[PDB]
Order: sequence, then structure tokens, then C-alpha cells
Amino acid sequence: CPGESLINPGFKSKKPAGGVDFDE
Amino acid sequence: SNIFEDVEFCVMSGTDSQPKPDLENRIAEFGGYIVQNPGPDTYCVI
Amino acid sequence: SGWESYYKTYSGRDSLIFLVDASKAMFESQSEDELTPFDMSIQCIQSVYISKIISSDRDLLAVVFYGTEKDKNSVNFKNIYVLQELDNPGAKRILELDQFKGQQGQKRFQDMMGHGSDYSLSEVLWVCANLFSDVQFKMSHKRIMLFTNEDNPHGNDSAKASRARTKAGDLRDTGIFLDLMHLKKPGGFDISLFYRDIISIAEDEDLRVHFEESSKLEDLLRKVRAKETRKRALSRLKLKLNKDIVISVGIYNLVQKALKPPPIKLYRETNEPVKTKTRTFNTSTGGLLLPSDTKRSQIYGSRQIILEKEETEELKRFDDPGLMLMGFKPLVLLKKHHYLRPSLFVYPEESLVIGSSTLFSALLIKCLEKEVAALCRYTPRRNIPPYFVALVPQEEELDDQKIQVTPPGFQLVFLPFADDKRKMPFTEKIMATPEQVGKMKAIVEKLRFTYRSDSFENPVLQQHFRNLEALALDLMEPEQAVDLTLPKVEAMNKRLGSLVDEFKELVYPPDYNP
Amino acid sequence: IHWPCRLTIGSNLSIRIAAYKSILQERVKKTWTVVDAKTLKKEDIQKETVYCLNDDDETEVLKEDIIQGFRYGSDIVPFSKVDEEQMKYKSEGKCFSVLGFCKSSQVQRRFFMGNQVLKVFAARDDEAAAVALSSLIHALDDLDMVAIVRYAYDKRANPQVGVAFPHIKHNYECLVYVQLPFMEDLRQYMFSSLKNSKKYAPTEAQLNAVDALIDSMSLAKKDEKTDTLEDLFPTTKIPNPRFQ
Repeated sequence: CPGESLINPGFKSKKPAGGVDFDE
Repeated sequence: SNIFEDVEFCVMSGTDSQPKPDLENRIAEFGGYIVQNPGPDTYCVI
Repeated sequence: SGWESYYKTYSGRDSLIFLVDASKAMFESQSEDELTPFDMSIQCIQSVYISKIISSDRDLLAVVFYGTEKDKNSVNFKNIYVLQELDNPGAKRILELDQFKGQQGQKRFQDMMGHGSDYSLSEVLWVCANLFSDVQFKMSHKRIMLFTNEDNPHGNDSAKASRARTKAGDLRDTGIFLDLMHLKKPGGFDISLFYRDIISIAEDEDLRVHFEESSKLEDLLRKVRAKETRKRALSRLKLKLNKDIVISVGIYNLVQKALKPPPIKLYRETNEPVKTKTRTFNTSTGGLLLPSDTKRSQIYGSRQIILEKEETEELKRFDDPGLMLMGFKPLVLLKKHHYLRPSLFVYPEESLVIGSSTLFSALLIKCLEKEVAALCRYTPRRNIPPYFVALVPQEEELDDQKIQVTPPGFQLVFLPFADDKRKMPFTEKIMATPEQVGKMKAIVEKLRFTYRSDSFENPVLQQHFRNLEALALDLMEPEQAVDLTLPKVEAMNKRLGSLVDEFKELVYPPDYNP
Repeated sequence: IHWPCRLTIGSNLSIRIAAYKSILQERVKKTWTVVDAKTLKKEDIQKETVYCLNDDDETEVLKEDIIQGFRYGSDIVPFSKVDEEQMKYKSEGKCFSVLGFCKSSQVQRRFFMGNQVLKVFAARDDEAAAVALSSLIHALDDLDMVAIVRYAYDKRANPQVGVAFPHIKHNYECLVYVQLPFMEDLRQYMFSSLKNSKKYAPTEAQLNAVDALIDSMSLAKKDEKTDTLEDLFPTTKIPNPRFQ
């Protein structure tokens, strides 16, 4: 299934916390 | 031996030639009291 | 009508096995300022080991090497060396794998296992299947990730290729999922040449020739430090629209505080876990005292009130555990600032009671249509005071990727009691002039940013995990995690060129020292 | 009791503020003491803790020979308390800083964490802080945005990330702060959808019956058609029955 973490199957992969990202 | 007894030694990181387990075994062979962590009664830590 | 009309017609634990090629082709590196493919495989294995240790330590991992002069396995198949059998990950395994990490590690590999020996895939798949069968714990998933940089290892023999194909088919049928992490190769790596019949699932665009290393390597190298808990129901309660109408529901916690792992006591000398035991005995008799012989006492101004333990438990008994439904309240009356406890999630069960799912779905649909929430008394367990809660319907939501982001059901929010609120001191209302509001609006707009539910990391927990990992693996120093929670005031000042000074002049009199 | 601090947008703008615990769970202030049945004295009863190793002789271990440790996936990692304090994540206590401003719709109440809600006003005496906080609250309300702030009661307290949003009333205004979750706290649970479940598709009659039940069991009424809802069952104004 797309967007599935390769480490723990059945769990949703999450990108690293980007913190505060001010917009243009 | 009879000279290396009743002494609290502590080994946490041995040299490459003698890794920690074998070095601790050698220390025990001499009769020393091995302690996995330092305490209030310890001659020194190696 | 004769013999015509009377006759008709989440569980277990995940596992993973690392398969690493030992051919000389994996050892050579293309130019300098680059890491050899075997080193990349080892780095990925170590990262996966750390991620499994932190996220879920109950999983099973194994490491097997093929194409080596030496061999080791429960079946004695040649050129097969099972370095680590399927077992729970540990620091010792990571330290053992660290031996081959360095260039001297590569030389140690060459001296202790060899390289360049011929091999057959069928043998490797046989040993992998045997390893999977050896363990006894329930197997929710079975995965084999093959790290190699060769397209068709059997480029001269067809019998070996046929054996590998049939064994791959057999393993796929048994319920084993196979993935390939193709590494660098000077010419070019293509999956359709030989592995098209081995990979369990083929992506939409994978038959093309691959030049750069596999993309999954980047994901694998991305260490994740966060405990993972499988779906589990906190309780299976019984919603009661009436004394006769009843439906079983399950309660979950979508948001739960992440506490650091509890510590334990170790004996300093031997460094092994010790046992904790507590007991109570009479100061005079000096004999074991059971809770039955004790009593509960409370003092109130020279007066002692004494009750039995059963009486103390009875004090809090109001009604049997469950959700006793009441009328429906418009969602407007649920004030945002009236927050007491983290919300819970209520979902149908259909197991304890048959036919509850349809009623729950109808209630959800009509509550969403009417924009109301079910007010109900809630008793999580026996001998607990009841609490008034509101079930606000939740509408299922999905993103462009068709991946669930908001499960359907009810959101249970605890409504504070009268005594939960607190009185506040009187404060005179002072109104700021429109110019000040405009300047502050400009500042706010200049400091706008999109917020995501997972945009921040708990610095304490991350630092604790990094420290524990460094001590376990004897790292020279522990990596200092960047605190994303910090305001990063440099960019804030850069954006606010002169707005801060103008606002201060407008609103702060000349004589003021914050 | 008021908690004083400073709301700091950056390194140049700072507004003196005082925070009060608007909402807090109410517990019994008096504990239960254990006494012997025959004799009603708490002195006689006492608690003793004994530590022993997992050995047949069950050797007793003194309190001074115990070291704190943690589990690292079947491997035990000693971690002394002094080492923990030395390597503990240090922070600047009593900090209230604004990380940024985000649209209100982005923050949903279902993600609220913690066990308390704070209400923040300007300092007790000065009026400059009052006007500054009023301007900030009005700007946030007009733009429909909420601040993402970092909260820390003291240096010992663990820092947290929360949402502060305006709250304006006819007689007083303030900033309501509620803690927000970290990525670790979030739980990723998959639940099968009910809308497309054929076996779980109620019919028109069932929907009509549910609608009739919902209508008949309304806890809100119209106040003489004056566009002012009246709450028939205001549970928020009921004292906790457990204390009574």
C-alpha cells in the first residue's frame, strides 16, 4: 500500500518534523 | 594472588588487545573484586 | 420436489530477514568520495535495527549472507551463512554488525567469510524459509529484503534460474513478501531482466533501467525514534440509549502522552535486575499483616472517621460501567475553551452485540446532518464516579493519496463540572487603537506558517533516546538533537525589519523597562 | 495564584503576562490513612520495602547498591541518576515564546492534550502590556489565526508546544492556551469506513426513526424565536456528585 513505512508494516510512514517553516 | 585481594576494581572499556570480558577474567584470576559499576568502595576504575 | 430444492450447490509480530550479497562486485566502489555498496547495506541494516529497537522491540530480525567460502545454517547448505537468526533486536547484534562497518571491517569480512564463491538462489530461499519456520511466535508479516547489485546472477545456467523462480513462487504462495534493494552498478541495474518473476509486487514504473541506487535506501537510512503501538481498544463499553436498547462500542485513544520508558533497579556488582517486594507488619507483633485486618481512617479536627476498604470503594459506586445516553446538544454549546481531558474515540464493535454497527452508522449520519452531539454519562469501569461527556460525530476524511486521515466514529470530549472551573480576578478591559491592531496584524501576517499535527518533536524524549542509544552502542558522544520547539528568533527578527520598533513606539511609552 | 511570565514574539518585543489555570480536574484534597482494625492507630502500621536478587537464597540488597537502568530491546543499559542529570535535556525555565501564527481551522480541538487550560491576561498594574495584549488578541481574532507558543512552567518542567487563541467577551478579554501533541503522542489507527459498508447500510425507515429520536431528545430550545439558544441540561453547572 502506498505511503506505508518500510520499517513497521501496517503503520503510516511520517516525514521528519519540519518545525516552523515561514511562508513566502 | 594474596596481594591482589579485597580490592574493588571496575572495568568498563578495555583495550583492543584485551577486550572487556577477557580483561575482567584476567582481573578475577588475580583475586580482585570486580564491580560492573563504580560505588562508594572502589579503589579505581579502569 | 425431489432431491432438487433440498440441496444447494493486526495480530502477531512483524519479521524481517536481511539478505546481503558477498560477491566481489559488491565490494568495489565507483571512484573515491563514495561508499561501497556493501557498506550501504550494512548502514541500512544498522539503521533498521535501531529503528526497530526504539519503535517496536518485540519484532524479529535476522541477517543472512550468501556467496561466501564459509557456510553456517541448520541445513548445512553450502555458501550460506546465517550470521544472525530470527530474534528480538538488541545492542549486541548492532555491535556485532559494526565489525564490518569499517574498511578493516571489510577485510575482516573477507578473511572470516571469503568472497567470490558461486551460489544458487534456491538455496538462499530455502534457508530463509527454514529460518521463518524455526520461530514459534505468531507471524503477522514475513518479509525478505535482498540487498544486491546484480541483475541476473545465473547468466550462464537456466536450471538454477528455474529453481530460483519456482522457489520464489512457492515462498510467495506461502505468504512471504520479497523486496529488492538494488545498489550501484557501473553499467546499469534493471529489474525486468531476471527479478521480474521473483519480486512479490511490481510497482507501476519499475521495468525501466535503474542507474541510481534504490530509493528505499534513503527511507531505510532515515532513523525513526518513536514508540509504535498497535491498534488496541482501551475498553469495550455498552452504550445504552435506553434500559432495553443497547449497543456495544469500543473506546480508543488517538492521542496519548508519550512517556519515557520506565526505569528499573539493577544490582551494582553483577548488573542484573533485582526484585522489588513490599510488606506490612505490626510494629509490636512483627508479623505479616493482610489488607483485610487494616482499616481506612480520616481525621477532621480531633475526630476520626473510619471505614472499611469495601466501604471506601462503595463510596464512588454510582452506576455500572458504560455510556448512558441522554438528549442531543447542538454543537455550538460545546465551548472550545471548556477542555478538561484528552478526547477519546468511540467505534462500533459488532462482536459483543450483533446489529450495533448499523445503528451507530445511522446515528453518525443523522448527527452530522443535524450538527448535534450525543450528551451521555460515562463510567469507564466499576466503582468510578460518572462524568458527563459529549460524542461529536466525526466525518471520514481522506487525502489525495486515498489514505485515511480521520477515522469515522464519535469523538468523546469530557465536559467539566461546575467545580472544575476556577474563578478569576477582575481585570479592567482596555481597548487598543485601530492603528496598533493594524500593526500587530501586519506582524502576524509576516509570521504566518502552516501548522501540522506532527510538526514538532518532544525534545526530552528524543534526547533520552539518543543518550540511551549512545550508551548502549558506546558512541564517543551522543548526537545533539535539534530542538525544533525553539522559536528560531533569528528568522523572526529578519522578517520583522522595523515592525517591532514601530509597534513598540506606538504602544510602549518611552519610559518602560520590560 | 497567578503565574507571571513574558510573551516574547522575538528578541525585541516582550509583553508581561499573567496566566491562571482556568480549568483543572478537581480531586479530593484529603487522603485515606491505613490503620489496624483492633487498634485505631496509624503508628502501629508501617510499610517496609525489601529488595532481593533472583536467586534461591534470595539475598537482600541494600538501598545503596542499586543503580537505575533501562531496557534497550532485550539488552540492559545501566544509566546512573547522576549521569541522567548530567545528560538531561536542559532548558530555560519560565519561558512563553511565540513560534508562529497559523490558521484557526488548522488546529482541531480533537488534538488538544494536557490536563489544564490556561487563561493569559496582561500584567496586573501596567497599562502598556494591557494595550499590547489587547491589540494582539484583536489582530488574531480579526485574522482568525492562533499562535503556536512554547510553554514551560519552570526549568524543571518539560517544555511543551501549545496553541494560544483569542477569547473576547463583553467585560474581559484574554488568550486561552491549551497544550498540543507531539509526533510521538499521535496514534495512527486504521478504521474501516462505515458509509460504503453494504452490510452496515441503514435503510430510509431507520434513518427516519433515528432522526425522530434525535429531534424528540433535544437538550436545546429556542428562546421565544429570538435567535438565542437555551440549554435545558447545562451539565457544566452541575457540581461533581462524588464530593457530595
